[PDB]
Amino acid sequence: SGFRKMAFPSGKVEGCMVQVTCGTTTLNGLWLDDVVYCPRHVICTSEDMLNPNYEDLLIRKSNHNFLVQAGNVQLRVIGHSMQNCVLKLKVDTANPKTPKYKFVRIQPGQTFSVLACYNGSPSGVYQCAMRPNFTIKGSFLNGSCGSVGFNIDYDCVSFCYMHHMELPTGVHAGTDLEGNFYGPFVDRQTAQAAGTDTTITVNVLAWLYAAVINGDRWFLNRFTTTLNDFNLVAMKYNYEPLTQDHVDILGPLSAQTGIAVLDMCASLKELLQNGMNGRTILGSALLEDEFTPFDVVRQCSGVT
Amino acid sequence: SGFRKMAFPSGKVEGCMVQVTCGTTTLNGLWLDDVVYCPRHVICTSEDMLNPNYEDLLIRKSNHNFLVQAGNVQLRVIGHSMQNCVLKLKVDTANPKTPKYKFVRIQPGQTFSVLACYNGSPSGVYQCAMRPNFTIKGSFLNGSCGSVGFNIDYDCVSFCYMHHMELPTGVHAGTDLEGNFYGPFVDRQTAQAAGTDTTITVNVLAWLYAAVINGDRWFLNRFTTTLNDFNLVAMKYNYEPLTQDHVDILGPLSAQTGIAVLDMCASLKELLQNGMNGRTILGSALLEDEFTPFDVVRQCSGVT
Repeated sequence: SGFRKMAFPSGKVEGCMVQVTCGTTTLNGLWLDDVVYCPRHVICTSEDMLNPNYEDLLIRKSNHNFLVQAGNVQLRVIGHSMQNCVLKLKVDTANPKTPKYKFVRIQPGQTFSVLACYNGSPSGVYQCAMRPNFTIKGSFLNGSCGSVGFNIDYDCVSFCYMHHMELPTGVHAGTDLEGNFYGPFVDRQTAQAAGTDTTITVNVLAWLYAAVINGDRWFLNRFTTTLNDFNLVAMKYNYEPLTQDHVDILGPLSAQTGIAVLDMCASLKELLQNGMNGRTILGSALLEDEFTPFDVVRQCSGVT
Repeated sequence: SGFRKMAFPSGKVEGCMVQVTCGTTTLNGLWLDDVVYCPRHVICTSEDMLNPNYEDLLIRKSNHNFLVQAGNVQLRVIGHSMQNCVLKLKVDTANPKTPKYKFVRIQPGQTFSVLACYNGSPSGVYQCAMRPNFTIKGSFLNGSCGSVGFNIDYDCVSFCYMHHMELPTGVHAGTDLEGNFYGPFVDRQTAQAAGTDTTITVNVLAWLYAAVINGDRWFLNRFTTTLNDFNLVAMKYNYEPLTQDHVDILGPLSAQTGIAVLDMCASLKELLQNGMNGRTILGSALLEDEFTPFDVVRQCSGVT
């Protein structure tokens, strides 16, 4: 029993982290096969970041200006190219620790593990969600850029995120591993405000199912609702609309607990309208939305 | 910026996890040098667990009855001994991935990372604290026994916990790596009730300092207090007493923020007496107590 905010084991990703230095900027790179992926803003001074022209800045850079260090050993850069907002540094050595991997672009509400790195060295691992406004709420200090987000399916690492930016509001923005930002953000130090950080309704419902499985049941009530009725209340509380697709995804948790998805929606509706009244659910005073239905099934079944 | 519940990178520990089978019981082992450490209840049927005599049960066990598998390769057991509540299986091969390590016995309030494992295979990593009642609130299903808790200091893994037991209340009990239970618990399926789960005051204070560093300041007030006055309120709210030792440990966070420890105690006192009034601190509606002062400094400075 028990239900924890749980990250994927980080070993396979730790084996991929390198240090990338260009001039006075040091950040992290991801070494897969004979390519090191890093934020293209490695080429920028903090002055450059105010209004960078990346193509023009890159003209002044050669392979030998990109210093790539894997532990205490230097990698030889034999080529470089810009793909969207990432640099791809071709090196002369294939990473011997390259895991099976994919690059995936996740949707808002999807969770992933972040391995926070400084100077190519892992400091910690935590679980995140892609927010409905395409930010993440991470823990990233100067030097953490190029830290990556990932899911693991048995032995295949799916890389979904690379850290680039902190907004003036202290929330985080980055790219997939093809260098495309999540949401409308750009790698420029400018007025970038996030939209509404809505709650990921399907994730809250999953986590209420996790609570029932684990013996926290006080919030179950005698009511049901409809998707349309629930969605009026969701809208009022800045929750994401619930779709039949979400109801379908929750079906296995519904089956296991014998609680119809719409009954659990009616419990959530009362919690929104009534509050927690100083009670907790799985040790939380607010409704947790950074567990997907897949996460709840995985953790409640002990997948490795 | 940002502050996350962060586990140590798990790679060094992943390299140590093995499967241990005795008869029909499979659980996890920790392979360091040529010794595999596992809960001695690997020798028990669920029937045995009601009233086990471990010495008597062990007489019927030989080296060849302990099946140790590291990935898909079998290890040869050349000896076995019982130390307190753990078995030490001597194997003929030193773990080639053995990290620098220590065995430490932590105090209540100390945090650590758990690598949850099933069948010798890591499923996830999360952060825990040793509760003041010597339980932990983990996420452990059948098969998770022998999963370990650890801290890392640069490249040295300090192992502090091995998972043994779930109490009927769904909280967790285990041993240090010398096989001594934390608290009064035993490896027997019997009435074992935990004492009061008090809040780790020094950890809450650390986390309020983390909040200030990260821009969450609404709870700072115009008041101060004394240790004796604060401690009357702590006692009323089932918080651990604060000692001058705790004040000393918080000194660096006091220095960095310019908030005297006793001023932060006065903020905590008002939060206890007034509640959160539906507000959050670092995304939490309750006061977090699973960050040590060392954890806050580490995460706020980006140690690797």
